[PDB]
Amino acid sequence: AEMKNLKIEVVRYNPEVDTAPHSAFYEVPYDATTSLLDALGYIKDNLAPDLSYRWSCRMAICGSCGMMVNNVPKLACKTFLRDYTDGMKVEALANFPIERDLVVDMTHFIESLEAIKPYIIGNSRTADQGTNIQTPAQMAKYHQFSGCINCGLCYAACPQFGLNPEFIGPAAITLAHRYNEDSRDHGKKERMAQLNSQNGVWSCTFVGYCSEVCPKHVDPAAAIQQGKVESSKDFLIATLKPR
Amino acid sequence: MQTFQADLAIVGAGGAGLRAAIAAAQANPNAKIALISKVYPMRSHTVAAEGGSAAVAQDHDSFEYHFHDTVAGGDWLCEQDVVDYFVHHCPTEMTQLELWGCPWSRRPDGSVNVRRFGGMKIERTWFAADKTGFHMLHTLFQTSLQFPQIQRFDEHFVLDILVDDGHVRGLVAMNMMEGTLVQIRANAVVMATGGAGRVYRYNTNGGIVTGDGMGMALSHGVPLRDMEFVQYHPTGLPGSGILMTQGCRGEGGILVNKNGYRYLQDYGMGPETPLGEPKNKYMELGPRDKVSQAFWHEWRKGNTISTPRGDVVYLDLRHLGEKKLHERLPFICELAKAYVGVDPVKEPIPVRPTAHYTMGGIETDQNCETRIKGLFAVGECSSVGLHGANRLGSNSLAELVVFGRLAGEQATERAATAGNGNEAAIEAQAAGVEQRLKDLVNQDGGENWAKIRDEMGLAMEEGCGIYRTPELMQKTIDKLAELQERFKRVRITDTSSVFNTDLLYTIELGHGLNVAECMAHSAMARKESRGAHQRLDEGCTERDDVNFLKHTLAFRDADGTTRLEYSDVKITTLPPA
Amino acid sequence: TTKRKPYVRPMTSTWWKKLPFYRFYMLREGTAVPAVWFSIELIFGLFALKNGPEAWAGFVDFLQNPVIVIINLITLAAALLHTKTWFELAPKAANIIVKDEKMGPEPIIKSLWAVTVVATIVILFVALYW
Amino acid sequence: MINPNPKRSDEPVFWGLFGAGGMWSAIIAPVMILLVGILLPLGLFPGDALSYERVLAFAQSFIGRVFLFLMIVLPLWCGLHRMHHAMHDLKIHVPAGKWVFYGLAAILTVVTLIGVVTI
Ligand SMILES: Cc1cc2nc3c(=O)[nH]c(=O)nc-3n(C[C@H](O)[C@H](O)[C@H](O)COP(=O)(O)OP(=O)(O)OC[C@H]3O[C@@H](n4cnc5c(N)ncnc54)[C@H](O)[C@@H]3O)c2cc1C
Ligand code: SF4
Ligand code: F3S
Ligand code: FES
Repeated sequence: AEMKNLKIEVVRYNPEVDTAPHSAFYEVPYDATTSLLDALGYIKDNLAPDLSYRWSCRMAICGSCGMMVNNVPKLACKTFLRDYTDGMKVEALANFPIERDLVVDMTHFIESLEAIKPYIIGNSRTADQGTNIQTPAQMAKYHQFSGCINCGLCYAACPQFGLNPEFIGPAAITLAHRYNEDSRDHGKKERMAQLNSQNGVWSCTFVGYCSEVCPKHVDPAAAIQQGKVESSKDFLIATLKPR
Repeated sequence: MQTFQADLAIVGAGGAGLRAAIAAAQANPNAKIALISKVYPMRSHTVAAEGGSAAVAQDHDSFEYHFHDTVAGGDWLCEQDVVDYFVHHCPTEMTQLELWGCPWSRRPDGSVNVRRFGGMKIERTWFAADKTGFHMLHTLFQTSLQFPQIQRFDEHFVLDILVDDGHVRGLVAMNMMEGTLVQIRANAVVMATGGAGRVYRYNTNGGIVTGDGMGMALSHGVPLRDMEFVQYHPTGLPGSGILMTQGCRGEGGILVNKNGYRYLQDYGMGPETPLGEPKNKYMELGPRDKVSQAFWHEWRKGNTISTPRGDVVYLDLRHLGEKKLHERLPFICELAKAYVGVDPVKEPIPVRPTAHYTMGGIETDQNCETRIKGLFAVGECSSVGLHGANRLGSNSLAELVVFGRLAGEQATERAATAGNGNEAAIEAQAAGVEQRLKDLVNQDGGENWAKIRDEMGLAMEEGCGIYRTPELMQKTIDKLAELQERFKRVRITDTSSVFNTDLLYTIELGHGLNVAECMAHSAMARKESRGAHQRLDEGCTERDDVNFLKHTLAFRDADGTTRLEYSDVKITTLPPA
Repeated sequence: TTKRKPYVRPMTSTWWKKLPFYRFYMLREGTAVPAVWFSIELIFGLFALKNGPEAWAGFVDFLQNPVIVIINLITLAAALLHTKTWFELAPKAANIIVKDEKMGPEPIIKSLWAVTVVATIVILFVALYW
Repeated sequence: MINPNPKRSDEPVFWGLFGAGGMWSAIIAPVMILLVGILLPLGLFPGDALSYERVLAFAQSFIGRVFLFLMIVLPLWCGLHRMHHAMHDLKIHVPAGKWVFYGLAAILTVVTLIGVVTI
């Protein structure tokens, strides 16, 4: 047959030539199954070989796909050209530094996630004793918050982070909460330090865009609110201790 | 070139590489472990799993049963002592993963639940949900953060390794963001680069599974064992090649051709089981190879549905009920609805077999050490002798943590007792990698690398499919040699230094061509039918233990030719019959 | 030296004017204006109330401006938006589990709106029937 | 790198007040605005329910005093908190913004307190 063609506008940037990013326009054939990741594959294969971008799993589970589609933070593998017949502009992921084309400096994300200490702390059980005993009830306290693929859409969604780059961010907070609410962990106090920071839970004003753009339905904002609760408990307890 | 000092360096942040970094850190708390990967560790292919990890747990189970299912599933091409170690170490590593915070699904009493995978009689596959490889990769990585011995080099493309006097001394990699080269010195290097399913046009693998570590191992004389056994998963979406988990059939789903006839009963998988109770070993829960091959036969009979994305069969799941379809399997329903525009509650899913797993890999002994002293290989990129001619479902994951731990501890040992080597020779090797890169960059000819990748995927899909014939296999061999001649005329038109994906993808294509030639030659020379390798010509449609009860070794010499040798298979307690 | 030149995009004071979701958020915070406005009015009528029926009658005449009736209507509008969004966002700070599942927010929302209607009714009843 | 030992914030205080205030104005404010901003200066009430004598009588009652203090002060802390953060959201730089907005809140809280002890 004959496939339709869509005009995609991509925000290119080469730090060795360009002073500031700029749009480029590419016609891409598509059908009811063509994703934006596929489209980028075609563009780099036949139209501009110097277009760089992050990607891997091709099925929205890894998390390197993050980019902007018409100022909406989306995964490029979960976005389909059939829904954009009236214009499509692809920018790099928002509120991050643009290193090249559609690749950004993910360093701060990594640093925050490491800073909230995302691992089991204070458990002395060893493998020769069997596994821990955890009910589906105990698991459901944190299960939803564990499906975070570290893709970073929420950081492009939160405006408080775009205003405050030192904000550790929704994903890091959500992971920390995931380990605090794990019945097998006894290291809450090790992460309360970063949580009570002004760069912690107290930089969210509850905009709620993060949970909306979340492609894995983690609902990080609710974790931020329960984290404000736990942080207030922590504040009062730290006040009732004198010295 | 800047240089870093490390006790051991791991190439690959996959489950094998992360578990190896953790075991090596816990073994030597004073070590400096250089963990390297071309993507952030949570972007490795292991995240993309929906099945589970095998580990003996139930009271009515035994290590003998797991051992037996593995050996038989591998068509007796498995090193049986290795299989014994594996089955005896699975529960310790799955339990250890539970201790590290992995959210295994639970029985209502608190213990970890198991389900049936790979056709095993006794269910022993631990699982998180349809998100098992995700939770295991993220658990291993987030646990890896707590070990300061692990200096990570995220987004670093390992170019080559440094070998002198039969011992490894480090590797040369590229800082991807910076476009500058870096030497890493280490008396032990572990390869965990994952398989090479991306050489096929249609595969379930991520873009980074280009098997770079295998090709690097070829460049230094190490052989690739049993490369002919490419495992096709059946039910996969057309065009994309995206996995439909076997749980779909495990709940009651059926496979039908263009006539609505559950064709599987015509290929030794009968009689037909009712829509109510699914029975393991029968109908849509039968052997994997027989279901894929059954698709091939239904394609020969013209019973397949023609579709622009390719010919397909139908996975009908309507007979499960709204609540069981939409609510019980969320990720699979979202997947189907998204990528083939089909509601599994309202319509049937179009599926077809697809290239999945790489049974072959770098040749390793029982301690994951190759023919080069100090150089190790673990994971899908390796071949410890656990899978043979066909890997069992949910066994590769357990392999990642078991043999990852083993490879870590052993790599610490070998790095401890290495001694020193000739420095001028090693710096000469690093300068050699640098010059080779310069050569690839200045190379001109006007050939497009992408069309070479596409034609390679088509060649592999045609000649090395589910069923194979000598004419088409020789055709794929000659086509791969032609593409090898065309790779020397490729011109990398992107001369930038910040995240130059052009160059990197080109190098990945080179490794892919070498490995693919190893596959096609290993299959053309194996004149028998065993496991995933299935031929049609006279005298080869059956299993030959008299002449082919042996491992296919694939060498690539400096003259660009792929030679073959054969090694023997270690038997312990289960002789072939 | 590094050939990198990481480009940082600016974030203007008009970042919220772009996407409608942002606009909705800024409105939701903008409800703060008529609420504190209303508390100011409450102080007005308090001290006018204690300053005799003279000052009180002056205050009620102020309320009949009628542009003050316009502003108070807008105050009721914004306060209703505040009740809506508040009842929507409040249940997320609770992590309740009902039989192996994290519940909400529909039961909590229904409870809060029920309490609010009960309040409004009881208040108009005591305030007008007696 | 992120501060390994960051400063705990005093926000949990204002976020507390802003909470209880927002809840209060969520449940009670609409009917009050209907009563005072609409129903009263339009005579839409039966008899002398909203006349000076009955209003003053309710005010000088204890429960009237308390309900008045809450109805004035809680929405003040709430809305003023929201304004303090909205300043930041609009990139409008305000000197001593904390002291400004919360200071005004405590000012009008003392004022309301002097009003509910009757002038
Ligand atoms: C959909 C799906 C479901 C599966 N389900 C199961 C299951 O239930 N059970 C099971 O046992 N198996 C399963 N498998 C197979 C098995 O999980 C995979 O073989 C496994 O992911 C192998 O991972 P790995 O540890 O070898 O490394 P991979 O996950 O393959 O990752 C490769 C690593 O090497 C690095 N790397 C590669 N090349 C380079 C280079 N040039 N330089 C630097 N670093 C490099 C990458 O950065 C990465 O860290 C499944 C596979 C798929 C596709
Ligand atoms: S939660 Fe959704 S958005 Fe926040 S990180 Fe995990 S995936 Fe990216
Ligand atoms: S949108 Fe932003 S302000 Fe908090 S609730 Fe989500 S991170
Ligand atoms: S490509 Fe890996 S998540 Fe979209």
